[PDB]
Formats: sequence, C-alpha cells, structure tokens
Amino acid sequence: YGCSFESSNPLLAIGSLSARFGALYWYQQRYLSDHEAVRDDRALTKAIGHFTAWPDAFWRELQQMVDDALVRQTKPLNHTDFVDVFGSVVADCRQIPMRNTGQNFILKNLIGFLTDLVARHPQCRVANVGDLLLSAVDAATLLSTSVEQVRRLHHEGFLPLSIRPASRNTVSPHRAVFHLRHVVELRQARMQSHH
Amino acid sequence: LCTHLSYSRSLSPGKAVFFYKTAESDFVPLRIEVAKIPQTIEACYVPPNVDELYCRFSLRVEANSMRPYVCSNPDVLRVMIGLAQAYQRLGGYNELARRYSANVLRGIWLWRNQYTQGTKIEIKTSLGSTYHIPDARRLSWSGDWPELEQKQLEQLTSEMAKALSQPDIFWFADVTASLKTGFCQEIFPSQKFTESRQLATVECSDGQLAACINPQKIGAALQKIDDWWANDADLPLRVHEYGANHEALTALRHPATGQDFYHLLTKAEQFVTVLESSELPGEVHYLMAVLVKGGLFQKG
Amino acid sequence: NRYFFAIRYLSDDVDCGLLAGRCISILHGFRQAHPGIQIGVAFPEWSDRDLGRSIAFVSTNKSLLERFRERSYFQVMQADNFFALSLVLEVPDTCQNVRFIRNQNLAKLFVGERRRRLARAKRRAKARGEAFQPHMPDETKVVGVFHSVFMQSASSGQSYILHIQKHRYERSEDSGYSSYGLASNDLYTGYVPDLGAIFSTL
Repeated sequence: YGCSFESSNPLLAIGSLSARFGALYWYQQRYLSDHEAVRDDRALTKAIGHFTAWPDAFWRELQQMVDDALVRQTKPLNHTDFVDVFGSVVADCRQIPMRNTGQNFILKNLIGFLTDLVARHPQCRVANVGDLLLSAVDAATLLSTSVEQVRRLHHEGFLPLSIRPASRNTVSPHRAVFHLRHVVELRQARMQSHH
Repeated sequence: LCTHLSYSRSLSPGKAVFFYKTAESDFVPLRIEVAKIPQTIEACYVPPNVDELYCRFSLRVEANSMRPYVCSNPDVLRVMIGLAQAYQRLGGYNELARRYSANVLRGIWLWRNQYTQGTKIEIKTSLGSTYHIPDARRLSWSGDWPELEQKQLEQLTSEMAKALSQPDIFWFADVTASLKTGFCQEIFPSQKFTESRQLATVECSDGQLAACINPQKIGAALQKIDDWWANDADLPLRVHEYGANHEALTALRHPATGQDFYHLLTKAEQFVTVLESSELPGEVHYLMAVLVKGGLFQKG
Repeated sequence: NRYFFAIRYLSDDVDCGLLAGRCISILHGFRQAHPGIQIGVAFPEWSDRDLGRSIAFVSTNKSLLERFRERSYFQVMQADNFFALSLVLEVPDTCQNVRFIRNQNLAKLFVGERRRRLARAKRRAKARGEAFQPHMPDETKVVGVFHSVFMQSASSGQSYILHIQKHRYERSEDSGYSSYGLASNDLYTGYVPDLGAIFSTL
C-alpha cells in the first residue's frame, strides 16, 4: 500500500511500488512452482527472508548450473547456444518493467556475475565458457536497449557476426549469433550512463 | 554515364619467394613436405641451422590513371581528363604516395609471418636510390616515426609521386626483407583454393620447388589505405567500390547510404568546379584511389 | 567366455570425437582403482569415412563388467535421454577379431613433434661432445587411414589427440591391453570381436 522503509539492507527493501510488485512476481514463478493452493498469504510470506542474503546467494545458484551443464557437454562450446547452459534466466529479467540498471536490481546482479565469469576465462587454443552464442534479442536485454538499435550497431561495425548465413535469406532475432565475451566488453566500453 | 568505360591498373607487384643462403650457393629455396596418407597432410618450417630467412619481390609503378583505357562518350572523356589534371596540379598524389609508401616500409605484406626476432627491410630503385629500415616492427599506421626513418618516408614518397603522375619514366623497385627467426619456426605461404588443404609453390629454373606468396595477396596488403568514412579513422579498408569489410562481414559504403563509388562517379562536373575554386575533400580522394585500382565501370 | 555391452548416441548433432573421449577417460579412472583388470574398447560402427555414433566395451569377467556399467556418469546420461544403454550379455561365438591399434608414429607428421625431437637431440649431444649435426629424411611418406579422438590430460594443463587405426587380427602369443583399452603396435597384444553384427539391439 506504501513503502515507508528505513535501514533497508535487503535488495527487496527499497524503491517505488511497481518494482516491489515485480520482484514478487519473479520470485513466485521461479520458486513457488507448486500448483496454486490459494496459500495467498503463506506462499508469498517467505519471499522477504529469501532475499536477505541475495547479494551472496544468487551467484551460487548461477554457478551451480555452469558445472552441471558442463559435464553434460556434447559439442565444442563455441557452437553451443547460450540458452543451453543458463535456461533463459536472461529473459526473466524482463518481468520487472523498468529498463535501466540502477532500478532493476535483478538485472544488475546478473550482469555483475557475467562480467566476472568472462574475466576469469581469457581466450586460448581450446574453446571455453564465454564463447557461447547470444541471439539478437539477448544482446538487446544485456545492453539495455531495443533490438533495432543492435541492428544499427552491427551495421556500423562495432561488433562481429560469427555464423555465416545462406544467401537470399535473413537472420531472425531468435537465431544465436554473437559471442558472449564480445558483448560484455562492448558494454563496458561504450554503453555506460549515469543510471 | 555511358556504355563503355575502363581503366587498367596503375600499380602492381610480381610474386614473393622465400629462400635462404648457404656457404656453397646464394639461392636455396625453402621447400614443402607432403605425405599422401589425394587426402594429404603437409608441412613447412625453417630447417635446423639456418639463422635467417629471405623474402623478395619486384614492383613496377606506372602513371596510368591519367587516361581512360576505353571510353565511348566524348563528353564523359572530356570531364575525366579535366579532373585528373585539376587534381594533379594541386598535389594530392603526394598523399596517395605517402600512404602507399608507408605500407611498403612497415612490412604488412608479410601477413602472418611478421612475428620475428627482428625484421630488416631494404629497397633499391631504377633511379639509383637505396632505402634501409633497420627494424620494421615498430612503425604504426598513426603516429610520428622516429628520426632518420621519417626522412626516408619522405624521399620514397617523392620518387613514387612522380612514378604515379608523369609518363615515360620507367620506375622499378626491388624489395627484399630479412626475417631473423626461431629454432624451427613455422612458415605461412599462400594456400591453394580447391573444390584437406594444399600449399602453393613455384618452380625454379633448375627444377626445385619453392614456397611463395601470390601476386594479388601482396597487392591486397599494399592498397589497404581507405580510412575516409564516418569521420572515424580506426584501421583502413582495402579499397573497394562498396567499402567491404571481410572481418565483420559488412559493408561501409553500402549503396543505401549514397557513399559508394557509383553515386560519386556521377558528380564529376561539380568536383572539377570546386577544384577550380580552390582543402581537398575525402570525396575526391576516394575517387582517385579507385581509378588507380582500375577495372570495368560500365552499363550506365 | 566374453561379455559386452553397448552405448548409442541419441542426438543427431552429437560430436563423436569430443564425446567418445569422455568414455575412455572413465575407463582409465576405473583402471586406476583396480589395477589388475582387463577391459577392451571396440567400435562396432566403425567406418572408413567416420568414427560412428556408438561405442562398446568387451571383457571376460561378468561381475566386474557389471560394476563398470554402474558408474554414475553412464547412469546420468541415460536418465536425461542422451544415451541408450544395453544390458550385459555373452559375446556371440560366430565372429572375427580386430586389433584397434593406435599409432604414435603419426605424431611425426606435425611440426610441433619435429621441433621437440630436435631440441632433445641437440641437448643430448653435449654428453658426447660432438658438434650438433642433424640429418634429415626424404620428402615423401605413405600412411594408412586413421580417426581422431579428443583427449584431456591427467592432472595437468594439456590436451591432445589420439590417433586410431584398425588392423585385422592374426593369432599368436598372449594378451594385454593398454591403459585406454587400446592395442599397441608392439608388446601390447589383445583383440576384440568385431561386433558390427546384432546391432539392431539398440
């Protein structure tokens, strides 16, 4: 009904109401997968405790699935889709309606993590994590901008395309084609703002 | 425009050959080993006890962009002639000569084989000059060259500026470079294009084979001096009518922008007018560069 | 006197060279736990053009082979519908044998190998005190057909390739298998049945 908080240590304890609503919606689909039992009070009541160690737990949830994915590998990683390892955790960032990083704190932590992941895995002769392919709609989300802007950014040569398409065809938004390390670096280099 | 219009090439190398010296003979070729395994595997590396590898090629330059090889239209011809001369007398050939000359002295025509313990480049010409770059590993596209080296760039620029602009001068250069190498360092010659891979060689007059780099592969490196687009110099592109960029799979002067050769070719009447009022803009530099790499400009 | 079981890959986009390497690594790890065992590797889908999308293991001790089959990796890959597994059963008595010898001589086809060989030869001459005077071979060699398997190093920072050839069996002596269940050209004799037969079971 209102916020009214002070000494807001948890990442769920600050902000405008729309964000506070979005954070709960996200928590629910992701951890309350059990079918509705109209436990309208009890089901959501737990979300606050959950977030109290967030700055240090979210990363472990992401780390766990890097390893479980790795041991099930069937192709060299540089032809593997980003989605096969992280399971659309990126798309879920779109459920909070705000676009910028300083307000959408879920996206802010996911990017933090991916930047570190790339940093500890530099390029060498054998491919490794960080060379995964992103689709056009994924870069748009990580770069905090609409899709048409990515097409314009490609056209000017600020980033490379890795898969050669056939002639008399087009690459659709859903096709996986940019390397992760290329997107992370470009964003640090030329996409920052006061937000 | 008109139906027939052509220019021929005004600047060209022959091919590059790799070899080394012995105490017994001055020219021993670097050779390639093949195992039939058809579907083969093959290798090439400097053999034990050879301390340095030599690479050599020749270059001719001709003042051949002053006039259309073929033109079917008297009005198109009158203009193209007036334009080349309007440009020549204001300078600008110096600029093109500076750019071409810089690339020869830098050594980028060695492509993937630049990684040595020290590369020395020596140039001789038909007018009696000799130039010497003691170490080619440190010269950038953009930056001020160290003393005594900046100077030879100016001197070479002058000889070439003439070769490009005045007829009946027969100007040849002979370029040899030395690669100081590693213990058994791998060498990267041109590959064969096929419908596993094979490498390219040439035959010697005595029947031996040698590793080489193709003519146009040397040429593609020399003419890479297009950085006049988007007010952002970066690195230069190989001159192309559409501004193609192979690394990024794109095109910088896509016809959709109005910045390609063919749109620009039709404004010649306006450029001559400006030159007469003259400062040289990027638009006329681009055009002159394309005329030097001549080809077919037809079916208007 | 012989038992086997087979695994097939279900996915059409599976990279055989990458994936096969993991099964061998497991076999090796098992070999380290129980040194006195013998298990051979066979390729029942071997071809001249490719390696094939299946692998099989052959041995003589039924109870031991069952223990191998129970290794967690295989159980996980089946559960997620990546692998199709067979049961352990007796090897048919109506077939012929092959070696599957591996050839390290093929290393000498690549520059990296020649460099290492010479560096050692130079250093080795100091003991003799003679000047280093190497002498090179001629330009042409002929080799047989081989396939590659991608391998990771054991407790180190390296990776490398195994080069596999297929030879027909001829009978003599007594047997032994290498740490990878592979045969060697000399002093490592063993064989496996070429069970390209009855493969309709997976």
